[PDB]
Amino acid sequence: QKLIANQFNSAIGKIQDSLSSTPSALGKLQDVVNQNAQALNTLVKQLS
Amino acid sequence: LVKNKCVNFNFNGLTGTGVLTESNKKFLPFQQFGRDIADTTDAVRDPQ
Repeated sequence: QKLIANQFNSAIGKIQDSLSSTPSALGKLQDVVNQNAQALNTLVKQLS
Repeated sequence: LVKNKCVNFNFNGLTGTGVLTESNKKFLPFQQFGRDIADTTDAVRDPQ
């Protein structure tokens, strides 16, 4: 039980470290935001 | 000119509508009007 609890806390801390240090792990949200903003930007670009 | 009210300005070639407000951005002494994205003429420099 204590070994499993230690592995649980170590894995949770490793997730905190992994997402805090390594970027572009949130690509699936950032590309949604970027693709929507690019579409709206070129929609306003079409008026020129 | 007027301040802080929706007014149909014909501005020596540039004709739009909107409120006119004292702006904090600083131009270059030859530059006449500004834009940020897709001809959105956000700022103008009144000639007289």
